[PDB]
Amino acid sequence: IDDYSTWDIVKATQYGIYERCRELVEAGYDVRQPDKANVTLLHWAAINNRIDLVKYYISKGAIVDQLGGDLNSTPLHWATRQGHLSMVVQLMKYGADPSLIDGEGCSCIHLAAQFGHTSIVAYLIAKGQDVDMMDQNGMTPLMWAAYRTHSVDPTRLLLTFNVSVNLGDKYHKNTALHWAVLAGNTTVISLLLEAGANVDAQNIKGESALDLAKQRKNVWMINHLQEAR
Amino acid sequence: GVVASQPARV
Repeated sequence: IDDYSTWDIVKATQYGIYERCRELVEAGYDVRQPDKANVTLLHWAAINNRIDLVKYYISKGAIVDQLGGDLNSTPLHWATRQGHLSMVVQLMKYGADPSLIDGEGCSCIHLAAQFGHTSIVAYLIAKGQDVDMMDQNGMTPLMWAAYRTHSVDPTRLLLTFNVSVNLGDKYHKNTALHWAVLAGNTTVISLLLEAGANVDAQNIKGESALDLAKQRKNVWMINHLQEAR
Repeated sequence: GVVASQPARV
């Protein structure tokens, strides 16, 4: 029978073994000391939704928005990627900044959009983040949703807000519709057309969304887009 | 399972 007295601090954090973590910290483990992957204990507590460990580590002076890992992200980024609304709320109550960008150029609303975490997207918008916030690559949450979430939400949720459906990203000028067409995201195409996506708006290479549909020889996408012109 | 790997590039 394993009683966790031999587990190291990282593994005990991941699994939420509260008393093991506390005894190691009191025996001298610095809560700010990263592991060999440049990841802090707060990161592991956040991505495994360890609410109480998160309070404890922060009360011991853990840096709330410390960048770590290969993607160079805050603990709140990690929680957002993983989908823990309770952790996102908790970290933002202790002052975590949802607008910080990670090493892929994304702030939290973009991360929540691209991994389909609809209630986190709604929460960030409810807390004031702009629905059309651009990340470092010029992507909006709606573009990320079109590109990466082949599902009704979070796209349906984003369109309940005064979104500007025809913006293009900064370095391609691809609209959300362009992205949905590139990705073959047929669920999202109908929602964007119903929301007013212009099928002829051209990107930086002069291709419209309908041009991209023709290129892919997808009759369903060509038909749907043409009937909305 | 728990999360024991850091987030990675897609």
